[PDB]
Amino acid sequence: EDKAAVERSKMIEKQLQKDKQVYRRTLRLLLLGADNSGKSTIVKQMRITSGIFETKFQVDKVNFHMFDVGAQRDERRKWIQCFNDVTAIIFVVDSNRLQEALNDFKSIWNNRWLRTISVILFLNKQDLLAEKVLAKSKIEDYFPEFARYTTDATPEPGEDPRVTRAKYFIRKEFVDISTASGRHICYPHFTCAVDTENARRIFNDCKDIILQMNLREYNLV
Amino acid sequence: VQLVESGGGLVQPGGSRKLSCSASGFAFSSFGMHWVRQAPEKGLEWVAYISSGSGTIYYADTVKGRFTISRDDPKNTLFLQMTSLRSEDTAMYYCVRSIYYYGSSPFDFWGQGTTLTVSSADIVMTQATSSVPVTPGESVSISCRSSKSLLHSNGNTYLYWFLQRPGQSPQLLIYRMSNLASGVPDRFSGSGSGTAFTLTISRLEAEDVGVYYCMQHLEYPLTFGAGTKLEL
Amino acid sequence: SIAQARKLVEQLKMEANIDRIKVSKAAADLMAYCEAHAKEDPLLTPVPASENPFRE
Amino acid sequence: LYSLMSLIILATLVGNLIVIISISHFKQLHTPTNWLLHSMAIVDFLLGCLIMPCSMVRTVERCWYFGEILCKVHTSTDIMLSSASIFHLAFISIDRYCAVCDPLRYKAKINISTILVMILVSWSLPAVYAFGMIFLELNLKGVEELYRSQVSDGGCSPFFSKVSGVLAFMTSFYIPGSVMLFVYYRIYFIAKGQAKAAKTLGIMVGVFLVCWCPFFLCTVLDPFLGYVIPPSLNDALYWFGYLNSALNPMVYAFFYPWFRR
Amino acid sequence: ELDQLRQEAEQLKNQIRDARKACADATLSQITNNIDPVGRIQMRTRRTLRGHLAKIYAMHWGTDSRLLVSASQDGKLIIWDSYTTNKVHAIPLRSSWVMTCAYAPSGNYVACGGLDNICSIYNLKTREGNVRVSRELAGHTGYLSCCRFLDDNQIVTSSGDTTCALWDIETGQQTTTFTGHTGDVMSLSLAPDTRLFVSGACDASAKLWDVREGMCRQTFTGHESDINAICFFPNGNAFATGSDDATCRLFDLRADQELMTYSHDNIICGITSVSFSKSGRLLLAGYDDFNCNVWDALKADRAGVLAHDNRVSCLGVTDDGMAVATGSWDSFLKIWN
Ligand SMILES: NCCc1ccc(Br)cc1
Repeated sequence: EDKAAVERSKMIEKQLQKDKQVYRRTLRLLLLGADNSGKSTIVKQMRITSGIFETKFQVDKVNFHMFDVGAQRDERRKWIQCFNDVTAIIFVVDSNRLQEALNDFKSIWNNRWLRTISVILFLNKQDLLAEKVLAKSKIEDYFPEFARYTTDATPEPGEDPRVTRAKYFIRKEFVDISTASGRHICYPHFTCAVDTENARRIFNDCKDIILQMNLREYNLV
Repeated sequence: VQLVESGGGLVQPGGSRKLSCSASGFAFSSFGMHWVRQAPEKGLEWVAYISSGSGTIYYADTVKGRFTISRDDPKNTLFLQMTSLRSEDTAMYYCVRSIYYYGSSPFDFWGQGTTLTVSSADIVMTQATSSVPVTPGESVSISCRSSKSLLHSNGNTYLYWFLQRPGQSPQLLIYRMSNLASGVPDRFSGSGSGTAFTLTISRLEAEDVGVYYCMQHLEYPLTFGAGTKLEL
Repeated sequence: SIAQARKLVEQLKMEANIDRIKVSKAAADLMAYCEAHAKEDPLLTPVPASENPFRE
Repeated sequence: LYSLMSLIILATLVGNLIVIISISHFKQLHTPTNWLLHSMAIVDFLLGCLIMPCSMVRTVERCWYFGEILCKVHTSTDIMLSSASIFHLAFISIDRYCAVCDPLRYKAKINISTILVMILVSWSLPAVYAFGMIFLELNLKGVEELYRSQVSDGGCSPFFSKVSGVLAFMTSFYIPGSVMLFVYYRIYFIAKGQAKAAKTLGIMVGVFLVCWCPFFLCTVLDPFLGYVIPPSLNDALYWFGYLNSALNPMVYAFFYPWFRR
Repeated sequence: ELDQLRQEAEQLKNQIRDARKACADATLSQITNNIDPVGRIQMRTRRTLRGHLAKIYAMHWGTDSRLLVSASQDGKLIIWDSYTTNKVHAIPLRSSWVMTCAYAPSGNYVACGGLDNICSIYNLKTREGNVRVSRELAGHTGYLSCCRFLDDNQIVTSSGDTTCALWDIETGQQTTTFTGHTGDVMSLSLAPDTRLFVSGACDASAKLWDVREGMCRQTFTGHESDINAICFFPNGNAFATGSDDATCRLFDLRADQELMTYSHDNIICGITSVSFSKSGRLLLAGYDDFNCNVWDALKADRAGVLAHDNRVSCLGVTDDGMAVATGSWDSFLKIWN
């Protein structure tokens, strides 16, 4: 009588089916903030020597899953292979603490395991740039082509042209890196530490990503 | 790990009763459960069986339309419902744990028992004797005889030894004719050839006195032995 | 860095003094172990389909 | 001459076999939509292997010398399988709409449970509808005289009255067509907005409409016209409808990368 | 003054290499010319173990030669029965990114550690009917990359902060720390006598350590890229590696040199796992191009291919040499015989 052993195996499989359903209905996200970039503010999403810092948040009955990264030294060459299947990557950058940010961005772009993953780029603390422009922002010192730069676009009212020039200067400095490759796309946003629309932006971006995936699947494009 | 049974009493013939075995201290949702009967002056006898997922139930041929068995996982309680009590159902009832996977030890933990008073092709297991006088400090042997080959195609030999101490519930000593239990002292051994089986105890102390039972587990009808008491 | 270097130099000295043998003798015991246990290799010489528990 | 049609029969037999086992045994393709494709292939394969030889013998020489008993069975089976094919096409379209239009909750709303329900419904309802419409003679009730003359003239064809024909036409062509046409419009608009879409949709719509409009149109019109059309056009339209079964595996399971595989 | 010391150090490194090089009388290949080849080996899949939700990372056979354990990105440990394909246990983990598993020599414990810097110990045989975690070993900084059991008491762990360790389970405290690697350490293997263990790291070097004295003994170099897998010869005097540059090499232990390399010009992808046969006659390595290749350990000849739909991530050969188990990224385990 091994029939009881077979019954035990069947019950285990029955539970595994439910686990598969729950796993298949969810979405995963990776966060790759910089050292001084205030991702601690962007992870304040309760209002909807360890390692991975798992958090969960849902908006409009869709379940998300954000994995921060902990004390994994400095090199990311080897443990970046485990994240070959996530839906999106979420940068956080600070707006010379920009050149290393650009280098990190282009390194995370054009990998061999992140070839087909889109980036939801965030521009955190958009008051530092405004205050530097109003007062200290010698961009031309380390960005010589700032002087010979100009836009048509859709700026935001109640601002001088200088702040907007700086904002889309940085945005272009990221978008050109993104475009110098069409299996994936970058999504630049100008946000602040204490915001309200962050979850909404992530929702809309993921919706667009998987919509493009489905259109590719049935060759509608 | 402890199981406590409730119910029992004196019942007129033709009535119905509901016995209960309450489990507390382990995972009641992962173990098969049995019920085993003991006549007052006879050896044990099988009664029922219900598996972990309630997907399989068997009954002894003696009573099949009168007894029913069920389980309630959330509250950890096991039930037996019986109807039309004859004069034969006047014995002790024990609830017995059992878990089946590769390498496990079924029938390992036994309940405490409850009392109740009423006002063919299956394998036959027999034991050579019914008593033996001995002296502490030397080896003894007990022989068991089978009416069919218990050895299976896979290679297992399904034979068990229980050794109910005189006054309390039975225990487990050897499962599958060669393997030893967990908490038993290492002076018991078992051997066999396919039809004849022998149990040997190397030393002997004051705790070895009792009655030894010979159970088979090849097919659903479970035939228990008779028992050989050791008198000191 | 000198303290680090001191540890490093100490290592190299300890690893330098190790007894070594000829390659020919070190390449013969490998073949000897291969030959003296070639019969006990079910994966090398396929076993007849009676004592193979992975039949079917 | 007669041999030209054979190629069709091979097609209905080959097309379906290749879909059935390209998904029968592959651990990479046990996806919920591939089961709808599998069931569609089975339906088309059965329709071919069973119905086509009888249509052979019937249309080559214009008689049905197999007895009145088997005529009802043959017509009932034919209605079964045609309705099953059209129903599976409609369900595939609904599934494709559930994908593109709302993508976030696709895998929640279409799981291994609902698709089994759609498969069983689409297999079952045509069965009941067919015989329930044939063995009990509700199709020709009240007009039995005309079919008697026609069979005495021995062909076996579905005869429909004024109400029978309309019910078959609206309970089989129109509802599936209506749910397929509405759903490959919104998908085209959404694809055009958020991203060839027409080159893929118009093909499906045109193939389905070319295959299935003339037959059902003539069938619903004939009781009004007074049974005047010759049986030659009826046989031509039966062949046109059979062509649909061969063309299905092409449009849904061979214009894709997995179709390359 | 640093250069003075540096110069002396490089001076030593000069002596070591020349002394080692002035020992090769003849190659390993020449010495095997006389022998007949193994020929062609045909292996047929016998079972197919199914149930894992997602990609598989590790497995380890049991000493019983019948049971095995496997781990996945889902966060599941499943213990199988390789004869009748049943499932014995299914253990859910706290962290979903797990990279290793090991099965205790006596069959009482299983352990796994991953990307969360903690090694966990599970008790299989208990008075309850469940599997409970009995110890959580913490103290590493980087991710764990391998772990191996010595007794029911002592375990060896490798992590991503360039250190190995030897633990004491009941106290839960690190006993010895092995330092000296530059890059993060990827794998380790034990020895038959349980006195020495080897290690391979991403600084393209492999080192041999002593458990009792807690100090390095030797160092082998020659690999162009990082080391992914290391295995130990059954005799105890050799070991073989597998790297990202499509090469597998064999190193002698007491000769301190580099023997025959196993490579071909049709492979560009790297190796993920290596393992031996009972006699040491065949070296079988799991590759990255969806395929697993088997080699003749003594002449470097491709003899057999074990053709999975995705990258092969783990291997194993039973203690008594019945069969071989392979895992992959498409989530199915297959037993070849
Ligand atoms: N070859 C198709 C024949 C047919 C006739 C009527 C209906 Br309603 C469905 C099918």
